[PDB]
Amino acid sequence: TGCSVTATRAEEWSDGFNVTYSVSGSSAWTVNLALNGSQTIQASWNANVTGSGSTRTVTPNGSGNTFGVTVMKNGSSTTPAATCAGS
Repeated sequence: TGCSVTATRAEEWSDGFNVTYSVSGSSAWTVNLALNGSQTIQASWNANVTGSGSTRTVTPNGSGNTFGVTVMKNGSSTTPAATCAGS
């Protein structure tokens, strides 16, 4: 009982990068995304993620263990942090 979410860099440009976190081990998992600096969430897919501060609750739609969102670099091309928990 322990989801294993992972992070990775998919697309990228002089404005933001499409991060692609891959979850494997369980379907009912939750990956709390945490942008860095003033970064923000421009878009997402493969999972219902939302929020309004420095983190967004991500969730699997049923078969999209791996999600992907546009990290608004906003002066930061570093990948965000993501953690998961069994619940």
